[PDB]
Amino acid sequence: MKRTFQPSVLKRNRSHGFRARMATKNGRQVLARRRAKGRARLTVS
Amino acid sequence: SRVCQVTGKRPVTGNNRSHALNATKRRFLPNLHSHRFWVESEKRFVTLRVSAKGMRVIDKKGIDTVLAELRARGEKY
Amino acid sequence: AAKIRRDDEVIVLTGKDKGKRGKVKNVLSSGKVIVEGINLVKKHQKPVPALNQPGGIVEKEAAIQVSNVAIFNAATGKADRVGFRFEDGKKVRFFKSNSETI
Amino acid sequence: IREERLLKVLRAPHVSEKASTAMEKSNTIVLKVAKDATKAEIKAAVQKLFEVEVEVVNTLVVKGKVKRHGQRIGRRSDWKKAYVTLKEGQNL
Amino acid sequence: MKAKELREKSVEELNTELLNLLREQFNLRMQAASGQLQQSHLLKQVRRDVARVKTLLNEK
RNA sequence: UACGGUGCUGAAGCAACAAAUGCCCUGCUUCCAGGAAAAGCCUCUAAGCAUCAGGUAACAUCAAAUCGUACCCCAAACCG
RNA sequence: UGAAGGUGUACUGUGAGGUAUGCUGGAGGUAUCAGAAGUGCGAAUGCUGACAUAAGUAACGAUAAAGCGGGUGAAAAGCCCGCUCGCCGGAAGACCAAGGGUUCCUGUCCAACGUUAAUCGGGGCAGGGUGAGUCGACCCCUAAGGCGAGGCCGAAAGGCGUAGUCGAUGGGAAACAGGUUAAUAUUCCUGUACUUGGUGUUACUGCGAAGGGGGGACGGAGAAGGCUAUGUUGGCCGGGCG
RNA sequence: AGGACCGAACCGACUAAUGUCGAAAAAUUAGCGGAUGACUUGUGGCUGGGGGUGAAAGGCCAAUCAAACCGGGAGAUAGCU
RNA sequence: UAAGGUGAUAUGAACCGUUAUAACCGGCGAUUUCCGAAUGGGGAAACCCAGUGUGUUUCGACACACUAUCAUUAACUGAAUCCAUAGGUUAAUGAGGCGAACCGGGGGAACUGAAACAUCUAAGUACCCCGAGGAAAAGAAAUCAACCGAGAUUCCCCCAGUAGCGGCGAGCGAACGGGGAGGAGCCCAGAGCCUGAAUCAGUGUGUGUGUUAGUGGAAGCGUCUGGAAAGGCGCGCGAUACAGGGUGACAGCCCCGUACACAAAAAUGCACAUGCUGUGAGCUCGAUGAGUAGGGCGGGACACGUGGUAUCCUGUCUGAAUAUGGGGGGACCAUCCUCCAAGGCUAAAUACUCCUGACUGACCGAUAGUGAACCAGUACCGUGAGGGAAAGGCGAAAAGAAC
Ligand SMILES: [K+]
Ligand SMILES: [K+]
Ligand SMILES: [K+]
Ligand SMILES: [K+]
Ligand SMILES: [K+]
Ligand SMILES: [Mg+2]
Ligand SMILES: [Mg+2]
Ligand SMILES: [Mg+2]
Ligand SMILES: [Mg+2]
Ligand SMILES: [Mg+2]
Ligand SMILES: [Mg+2]
Ligand SMILES: [Mg+2]
Ligand SMILES: [Mg+2]
Ligand SMILES: [Mg+2]
Ligand SMILES: [Mg+2]
Ligand SMILES: [Mg+2]
Ligand SMILES: [Mg+2]
Ligand SMILES: [Mg+2]
Ligand SMILES: [Mg+2]
Ligand SMILES: [Mg+2]
Ligand SMILES: [Mg+2]
Ligand SMILES: [Mg+2]
Ligand SMILES: [Mg+2]
Ligand SMILES: [Mg+2]
Ligand SMILES: [Mg+2]
Ligand SMILES: [Mg+2]
Ligand SMILES: [Mg+2]
Ligand SMILES: [Mg+2]
Ligand SMILES: [Mg+2]
Ligand SMILES: [Mg+2]
Ligand SMILES: [Mg+2]
Ligand SMILES: [Mg+2]
Ligand SMILES: [Mg+2]
Ligand SMILES: [Mg+2]
Ligand SMILES: [Mg+2]
Ligand SMILES: [Mg+2]
Ligand SMILES: [Mg+2]
Ligand SMILES: [Mg+2]
Ligand SMILES: [Mg+2]
Ligand SMILES: [Mg+2]
Ligand SMILES: [Mg+2]
Ligand SMILES: [Mg+2]
Ligand SMILES: [Mg+2]
Ligand SMILES: [Mg+2]
Ligand SMILES: [Mg+2]
Ligand SMILES: [Mg+2]
Ligand SMILES: [Mg+2]
Ligand SMILES: [Mg+2]
Ligand SMILES: [Mg+2]
Ligand SMILES: [Mg+2]
Ligand SMILES: [Mg+2]
Ligand SMILES: [Mg+2]
Ligand SMILES: [Mg+2]
Ligand SMILES: [Mg+2]
Ligand SMILES: [Mg+2]
Ligand SMILES: [Mg+2]
Ligand SMILES: [Mg+2]
Ligand SMILES: [Mg+2]
Ligand SMILES: [Mg+2]
Ligand SMILES: [Mg+2]
Ligand SMILES: [Mg+2]
Ligand SMILES: [Mg+2]
Ligand SMILES: [Mg+2]
Ligand SMILES: [Mg+2]
Ligand SMILES: [Mg+2]
Ligand SMILES: [Mg+2]
Ligand SMILES: [Mg+2]
Ligand SMILES: [Mg+2]
Ligand SMILES: [Mg+2]
Ligand SMILES: [Mg+2]
Ligand SMILES: [Mg+2]
Ligand SMILES: [Mg+2]
Ligand SMILES: [Mg+2]
Ligand SMILES: [Mg+2]
Ligand SMILES: [Mg+2]
Ligand SMILES: [Mg+2]
Ligand SMILES: [Mg+2]
Ligand SMILES: [Mg+2]
Ligand SMILES: [Mg+2]
Ligand SMILES: [Mg+2]
Ligand SMILES: [Mg+2]
Ligand SMILES: [Mg+2]
Ligand SMILES: [Mg+2]
Ligand SMILES: [Mg+2]
Ligand SMILES: [Mg+2]
Ligand SMILES: [Mg+2]
Ligand SMILES: [Mg+2]
Ligand SMILES: [Mg+2]
Ligand SMILES: [Mg+2]
Ligand SMILES: [Mg+2]
Ligand SMILES: [Mg+2]
Ligand SMILES: [Mg+2]
Ligand SMILES: [Mg+2]
Ligand SMILES: [Mg+2]
Ligand SMILES: [Mg+2]
Ligand SMILES: [Mg+2]
Ligand SMILES: [Mg+2]
Ligand SMILES: [Mg+2]
Ligand SMILES: [Mg+2]
Ligand SMILES: [Mg+2]
Ligand SMILES: [Mg+2]
Ligand SMILES: [Mg+2]
Ligand SMILES: [Mg+2]
Ligand SMILES: [Mg+2]
Ligand SMILES: [Mg+2]
Ligand SMILES: [Mg+2]
Ligand SMILES: [Mg+2]
Ligand SMILES: [Mg+2]
Ligand SMILES: [Mg+2]
Ligand SMILES: [Mg+2]
Ligand SMILES: [Mg+2]
Ligand SMILES: [Mg+2]
Ligand SMILES: [Mg+2]
Ligand SMILES: [Mg+2]
Ligand SMILES: [Mg+2]
Ligand SMILES: [Mg+2]
Ligand SMILES: [Mg+2]
Ligand SMILES: [Mg+2]
Ligand SMILES: [Mg+2]
Ligand SMILES: [Mg+2]
Ligand SMILES: [Mg+2]
Repeated sequence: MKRTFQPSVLKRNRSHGFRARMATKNGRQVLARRRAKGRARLTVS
Repeated sequence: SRVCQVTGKRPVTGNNRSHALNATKRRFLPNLHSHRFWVESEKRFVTLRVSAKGMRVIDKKGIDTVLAELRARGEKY
Repeated sequence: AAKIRRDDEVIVLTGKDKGKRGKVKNVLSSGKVIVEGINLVKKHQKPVPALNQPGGIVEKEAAIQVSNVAIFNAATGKADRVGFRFEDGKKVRFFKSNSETI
Repeated sequence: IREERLLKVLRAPHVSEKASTAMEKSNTIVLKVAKDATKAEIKAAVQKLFEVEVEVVNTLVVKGKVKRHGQRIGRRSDWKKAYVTLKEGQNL
Repeated sequence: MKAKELREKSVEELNTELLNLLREQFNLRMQAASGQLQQSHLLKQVRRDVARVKTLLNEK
């Protein structure tokens, strides 16, 4: 009966994507953490 | 930003102590203004965002002496 | 500085084939020689379609540790330890006790 | 005209049914090419290496089939195949 | 080979690169893909022999 | 006929009538709640330059690169 | 010439426990007296794993419905082909976008997966399959909005914003039938098209903007007229004489 | 002409039964209201936590709301079990 | 250095060598797709779209180079008004981002404790932000002491849970003085004779040398038991080497090693001779840091909560004297003692481990130890930030079971 997740690759990437994070101050800290934890998927792409 | 050109007076912080000593963080902004100073040497007006004490420094020394120091630090006028 | 090597008459010190002589086939990177007519293991080799397919038991010359063998002297007539020296310009090996040269 | 690099395009001649049917019955050749390799570059390569007359080159990119075994997944590499339609002077 | 290729002319050194590319590399790369080659070692040594020459034409 | 389909040949191929929520219609009538923008497209001249460069036709020739193209899509393949 | 661990037995101490030994195990163990502790668990709706219970019980996911024959194969209610029967048909049909991402198609294999069986499969394992000047994206244009040189403002981070530059859900060049593979087609092949560029010749010739003007360029409802997609009838055609 | 009328798509959710370890963490069946407008819907934007948004119920802000979620202060504190 | 190699899961294939241009390990080179500060413009990271100049070409075209913003910097142009300044082009030049703690600055909570709670505490802690460096900061007295004199900072131990502070509750809590670690001192607010002599900051350059490849590197047997000997058993035999690890059961002597002795063409990390673009000595006379010290108001820092409150920092409003002078000595004042602010630099002791080697554990031994002994920050969960598993051992050797 309709759900929270209604996927869209444009919105996904615009919202959470690498260029969306790397833009901001806190975004560049988000990546700096994932890199420190040593993850494969840094961001969705 | 609220920073005098001459003195480097910037907005320091501190408490706002009541009668009952209820501390509450506040700011102490300096008395900044825009003012046009007649530079006799170069025969033109110069705008500086100085504080009220700065004006008395410019009264004490020559505006040339202040614009010597302002140019030395790497500011603009 | 490999003491035991390719074309060398060795004798086995320890193992089921204790006191048996043979020439080395090929020493490996792991540190395990293979000597002719020594560690004969009856492998059940399967008749694989590609190439030859004998289909039966076969006595393979399995590997043995380098430390378990030793070079034969052919003078005193028993196992012997190896050294290294500089005869002329080059480096060469030699025997300990009856100190000659290979 | 662009020596050396022309040789670094054409990977292999593709073998299949669709590759066979297009040899005899439509005068073309299928072949695998380097991931870039423009339709000019492939034509120019065929015109030198195979040294035969070319009508036109059609091109498409095959995707990597995700293969798995034991435990770990494994995406195959992508690659570009080129349907090269030859002219009336042909052989291979 | 490197020592003998080091004593060669700059324009002459291209011909060997283009000879390594024209025949040899491409020919073996196709010939291997078609299934007309047991001798797969020739793919390797030629690829190194290219690199050798392409490094040796960086003298200035 | 591997019994799946391949090859061959192939007559007529009309009028009437009914008819959309399709199109003419980004039209016409009207009502007020008064109904994006900006390029391509046409046109006008500024700064310049005339034996040129440019513009208009007619023909010839060359080019049109790269990516997606399978399959599901009111669903057993998406969201639960 | 059998350690720890496991498992039994027979003694022994007031108790925590000790001692000796048959089986298993196949390599470590540790007297004594000291020293140090992650030092002893049945409970915390304790934590993790394994295994019970209800129990071979409920349920097997729409009340659209199956039946018989022949084939395949070890085996067929469920697979394949056949003849009936039934259900959807403004969908339970056929094409797109979004989103999935090989599920497509061929060969072979049923351990698991499928709420049963399985020769079948959106399951496993190999191989194959996605062809564009015209369709869509990219590209030229801009809306909402985003970013934003200088700039203004702000303890710092940063906020706003101009010139700009992005940003489609909108505007902007042109292809349709027909055929074909196991799987692609307005993309390949037969036929007939059109478009927008570049370069050369010939004959003419005032062209020229980041600038002006035109257009692009526009709501709701309503009404009628004219048409076609589409159907329907007759005619023509081939078959039929049940 | 109409926040007109009846009535499918579409939008909603009044009654009843069913279901309540469900087919389903809000549905099905039979009826039910709106259905040219204060309508509905796709795509893309903007608004962010004492903040948003709200034809106002303390409703809604990712199955969580009289102050979201994740991480940190942090082993908070517990005269209680 | 070297007789075997072509990394592993993992055999197979096809070839290179063998007293030495195989393989391997080093040093310095070349190569270094695309994204990413990303930097030609853009963008949904790993994509799209360009511009200007060079050489070539057979029309089709490629090829390599350069073009971000900003800061200091010169050059040339440049306005509203005459030169003007703003402003606009090019070359030179550095910055930009990332990484674990440590450190200096700018901001800065709350739970909690007080058996409630507002002062207070937690605490200038958590956190956020900026800026460094191998450490950083601090620093040569306008210091602190008691008529004795000490002589920059930093850290450790005391002094001392003392003196003080405090709803005088909770709590917080010094200094002087003494032991040590450690040592070090100078420039500018300028003139004479005289000048390269002390001093460092670079270049080449020397040995004592050490660092990234290394090489050598001692000495065991006969028996018995067992699948297998290092084991029991008997004589040995080396030790500047019985640290340690392997090998078919516990190895000083089978092998790796170990002490121990020697290693480097290059890249060097260094410390002394050291020619030297370049830098300034001895000594006269004279100067000795103003919108500053201090004060009024409001805050903060000092153990010190405005209190009788010294002292430092300041937002605001003010304002001295300037060596026949001024600060400090814990309200304040007078003689004595003390120092010279408002300008600067500065090594070591101290903090710290993302990281590359040794070496040790009354540390763990797969529910432990890192979340992670295993292809784990993986699978899987979540829109996202983020959360986050389970999963070790055949044997001595695959001899992994022909038929
Ligand atoms: K018609
Ligand atoms: K706390
Ligand atoms: K652009
Ligand atoms: K030795
Ligand atoms: K001064
Ligand atoms: Mg979900
Ligand atoms: Mg969005
Ligand atoms: Mg407080
Ligand atoms: Mg500046
Ligand atoms: Mg294509
Ligand atoms: Mg590939
Ligand atoms: Mg591949
Ligand atoms: Mg790959
Ligand atoms: Mg591959
Ligand atoms: Mg109309
Ligand atoms: Mg029209
Ligand atoms: Mg299709
Ligand atoms: Mg539909
Ligand atoms: Mg359908
Ligand atoms: Mg469904
Ligand atoms: Mg034990
Ligand atoms: Mg015991
Ligand atoms: Mg005991
Ligand atoms: Mg006792
Ligand atoms: Mg315990
Ligand atoms: Mg228990
Ligand atoms: Mg108990
Ligand atoms: Mg309970
Ligand atoms: Mg459990
Ligand atoms: Mg059970
Ligand atoms: Mg029952
Ligand atoms: Mg029953
Ligand atoms: Mg039942
Ligand atoms: Mg049921
Ligand atoms: Mg049923
Ligand atoms: Mg049947
Ligand atoms: Mg049935
Ligand atoms: Mg059935
Ligand atoms: Mg049937
Ligand atoms: Mg029906
Ligand atoms: Mg698959
Ligand atoms: Mg299928
Ligand atoms: Mg299949
Ligand atoms: Mg079966
Ligand atoms: Mg089954
Ligand atoms: Mg199920
Ligand atoms: Mg399948
Ligand atoms: Mg074509
Ligand atoms: Mg379109
Ligand atoms: Mg786009
Ligand atoms: Mg706007
Ligand atoms: Mg700016
Ligand atoms: Mg600029
Ligand atoms: Mg600037
Ligand atoms: Mg533009
Ligand atoms: Mg645009
Ligand atoms: Mg669109
Ligand atoms: Mg888009
Ligand atoms: Mg689009
Ligand atoms: Mg048209
Ligand atoms: Mg199809
Ligand atoms: Mg065509
Ligand atoms: Mg209208
Ligand atoms: Mg109208
Ligand atoms: Mg009829
Ligand atoms: Mg008829
Ligand atoms: Mg008839
Ligand atoms: Mg007839
Ligand atoms: Mg109505
Ligand atoms: Mg009704
Ligand atoms: Mg509602
Ligand atoms: Mg029931
Ligand atoms: Mg009804
Ligand atoms: Mg209704
Ligand atoms: Mg009604
Ligand atoms: Mg009504
Ligand atoms: Mg929306
Ligand atoms: Mg936003
Ligand atoms: Mg509302
Ligand atoms: Mg209420
Ligand atoms: Mg509620
Ligand atoms: Mg709250
Ligand atoms: Mg709450
Ligand atoms: Mg707790
Ligand atoms: Mg509490
Ligand atoms: Mg380079
Ligand atoms: Mg770029
Ligand atoms: Mg950029
Ligand atoms: Mg470049
Ligand atoms: Mg600039
Ligand atoms: Mg400038
Ligand atoms: Mg930096
Ligand atoms: Mg930074
Ligand atoms: Mg502060
Ligand atoms: Mg409090
Ligand atoms: Mg409180
Ligand atoms: Mg309490
Ligand atoms: Mg405090
Ligand atoms: Mg140090
Ligand atoms: Mg404190
Ligand atoms: Mg050695
Ligand atoms: Mg013995
Ligand atoms: Mg012995
Ligand atoms: Mg054993
Ligand atoms: Mg040396
Ligand atoms: Mg040297
Ligand atoms: Mg002074
Ligand atoms: Mg003062
Ligand atoms: Mg005072
Ligand atoms: Mg205080
Ligand atoms: Mg005083
Ligand atoms: Mg003072
Ligand atoms: Mg006093
Ligand atoms: Mg001083
Ligand atoms: Mg230092
Ligand atoms: Mg130091
Ligand atoms: Mg110990
Ligand atoms: Mg574990
Ligand atoms: Mg376990
Ligand atoms: Mg265990
Ligand atoms: Mg083992």
